[PDB]
Amino acid sequence: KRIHIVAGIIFNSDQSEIFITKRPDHKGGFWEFPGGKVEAGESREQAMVRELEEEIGITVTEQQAFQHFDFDSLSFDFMLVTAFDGQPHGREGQQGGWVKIADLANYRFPEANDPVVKQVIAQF
Repeated sequence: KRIHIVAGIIFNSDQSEIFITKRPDHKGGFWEFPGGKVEAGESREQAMVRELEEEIGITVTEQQAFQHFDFDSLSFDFMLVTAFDGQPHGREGQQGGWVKIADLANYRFPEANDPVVKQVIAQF
């Protein structure tokens, strides 16, 4: 049985910074691209837009698939979020950082996100 995860690289207007979040150490301890599970009556894109509402307070208006990752069954779709309304905040009690792309390397991410962290960095 499958589960499907969407997650977001939330970009500022210059695309020099991304918004990144850390959950109350529920059970690990790491920063992550905000997201959640896609529900049975919605598309990926739909789920991500909704999730960034719940998670972070923004209304997504522009996004684009960035990278997909599969694991043995577990489906991960990362998108680019380039325009939104609202300004993002930790709406669910999490830590939120606006972090210079330069500096992204500086933070601890679960291994799942590492290739995405590096792709963001490579795509300056």
